[PDB]
Amino acid sequence: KHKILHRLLQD
Amino acid sequence: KILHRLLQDS
Amino acid sequence: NSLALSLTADQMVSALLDAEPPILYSEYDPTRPFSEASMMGLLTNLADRELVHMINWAKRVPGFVDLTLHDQVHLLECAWLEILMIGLVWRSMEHPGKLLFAPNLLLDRNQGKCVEGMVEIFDMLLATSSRFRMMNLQGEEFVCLKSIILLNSGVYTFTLKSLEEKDHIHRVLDKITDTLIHLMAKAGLTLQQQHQRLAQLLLILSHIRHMSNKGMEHLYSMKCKNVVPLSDLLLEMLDAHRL
Amino acid sequence: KNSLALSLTADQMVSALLDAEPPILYSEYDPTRPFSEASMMGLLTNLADRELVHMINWAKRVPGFVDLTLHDQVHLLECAWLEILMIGLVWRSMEHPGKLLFAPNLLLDRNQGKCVEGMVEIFDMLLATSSRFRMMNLQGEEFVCLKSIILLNSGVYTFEEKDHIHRVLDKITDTLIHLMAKAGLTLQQQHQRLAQLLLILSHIRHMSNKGMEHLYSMKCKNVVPLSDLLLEMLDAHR
Repeated sequence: KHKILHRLLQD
Repeated sequence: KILHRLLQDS
Repeated sequence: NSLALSLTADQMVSALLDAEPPILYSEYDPTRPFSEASMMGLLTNLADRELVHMINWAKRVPGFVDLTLHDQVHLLECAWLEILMIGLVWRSMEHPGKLLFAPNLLLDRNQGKCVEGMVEIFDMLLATSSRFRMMNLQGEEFVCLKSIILLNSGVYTFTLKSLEEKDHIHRVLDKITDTLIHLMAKAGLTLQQQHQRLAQLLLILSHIRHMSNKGMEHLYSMKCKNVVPLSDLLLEMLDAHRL
Repeated sequence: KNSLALSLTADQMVSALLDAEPPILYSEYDPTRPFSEASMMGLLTNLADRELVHMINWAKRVPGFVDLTLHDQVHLLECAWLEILMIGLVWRSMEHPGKLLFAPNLLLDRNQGKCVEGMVEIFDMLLATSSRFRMMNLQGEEFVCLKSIILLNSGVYTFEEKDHIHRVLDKITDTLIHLMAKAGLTLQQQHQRLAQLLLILSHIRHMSNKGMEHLYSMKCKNVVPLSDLLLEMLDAHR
């Protein structure tokens, strides 16, 4: 799923 | 309060 | 002068073990067919009868009798479901993947999934008994944790005379902590292992609080649904958290 | 699959957590001191969204947290984010009795929490936690340990990846006892203070559950605008 949390953890 | 008197029974 | 502060470690365990409530039975009938409300009616009937034993179990807990009647009511109103859940988890410890609500009522998650919303609470209860099974929790440690829940779950939601009683509760909590360490020292654990086990046990109480908060919310929607019957004492405990 | 968090000493664990501390953020500087119900919640949810971005950077800098999978890291933050925000708020409010320090330019007492219905209940619980941390003389090295314990423990029973978390949790327990013995506490005072601190986490969990429900009702009111990130963290609890 698309989560903003995923992007913030990978960056 | 039911809990009041159940704690109060002696 | 109180008695809870003058108890030794072994005397603390003996008092908590003698005060242990019995394992009540359910009105479950395997012949009788099963509804979402029929299962919850058995669980709410069982919890109500267990509340009567818990109220008298709390009287035999050291330090609890030394408290104000209004302070006793507050602690039970905030911890009653926590204590029911840890008791259920403790009984279900020897039944992997199943919850032993009563000796005649052993339910797996698929049987417990027949009530919506209950599935999440069901898995968390199973995971708690798994964690107890991994740690090999002892009955001496369980009765300690249950008395900790009773005295700790309501101290931060309660003038100088009212703070004197609050400072007395923390002195009893420290006595139970000394008892937990005294139990772990007998089991051969090193000084490092005692602090780790003590931390591991008290961290589980955070999860039991989470299960009780979620369990209290699902019990509230059951009231408004009005399908599952709820006793007057169980309804008073529910109005204590929402208000 | 070995991690470098278990090899750190107790002092190296304290230093790694202190250098990972998030910054203290500010709120809007409008001098309109009388708050409305939407004005106060707007300032608080705006601050929570900005503080949440720094929390994610703090989480990655917690020893052992980087070793979890992306999905395990997401689960831990999703269930613990409000607790971490709350224990951070309670910590900054220690030297302000009867007041919550949301920001250096946003200090509020309990009378100002009446502007939002249902907020005065959580307000009192937060003030009560500050008093306990104040009367316990909570140190900064103990605070950073309690916050990392929340991150790793709050969602650990809702998942060998679990063993890694429990090994780091035992590491922080060694770190906490190391800090207390360093301060001169006896053996009896060490496990007693350890127990008192960990039992407060059970109440921080309670404030989070009460606050997570209050944040859900404001989503249903649609009066205070919540950010998409705050909504996704809120949706993870339902």
